[PDB]
Formats: sequence, structure tokens, C-alpha cells
Amino acid sequence: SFGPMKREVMEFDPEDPYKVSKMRKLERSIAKGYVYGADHQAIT
Amino acid sequence: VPRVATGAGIPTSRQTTVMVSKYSEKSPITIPFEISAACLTHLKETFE
Repeated sequence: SFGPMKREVMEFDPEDPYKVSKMRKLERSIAKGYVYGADHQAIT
Repeated sequence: VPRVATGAGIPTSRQTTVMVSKYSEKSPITIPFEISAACLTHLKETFE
């Protein structure tokens, strides 16, 4: 019973595709004070 | 201006207005700084 309760936390949270990547953008700019260049649909 | 003139026939240079605008100069610097994805992986994958 504990198995699928670790599962259905994972398989029911994500609404954004690479949800970890936006969490990387949060967990850098909080450590580093609003880093520029976070939001880019482009590749430089 | 420090004004002075004199003389009997010595020509008297008139008073002087001096305004000088002197600009500043920019020099934007940059040091690069590297953090690896393997460094950022351990905070953000939460192993056992």
C-alpha cells in the first residue's frame, strides 16, 4: 500500500513538462538574487 | 576668471566666461563563473 502512495505523489503532481527545469530557475535565482537570462525561449 | 588689465596702451583683454562639460566613461566588467550540472544535480534529484 505504501508503494503506490509514493507513486501517486509523483504521477499526479506535474502540470508543466520539464517541471524540474523551472525549479532549477527558482533554486538558482534565490541563491543568486534574480539571475538574468533565466527566461529564454531562444538559444544563445 | 581672475580678471586684471592695466597700462597706457597695453591692450585690455575682456572678461571671460568658461563653462566646461566633462564626461564620464563607462567600463563594464565581467568575470565568468562555472557551476556544473553534476553539481546542481544533487540538490535537485534527492537521492537516498
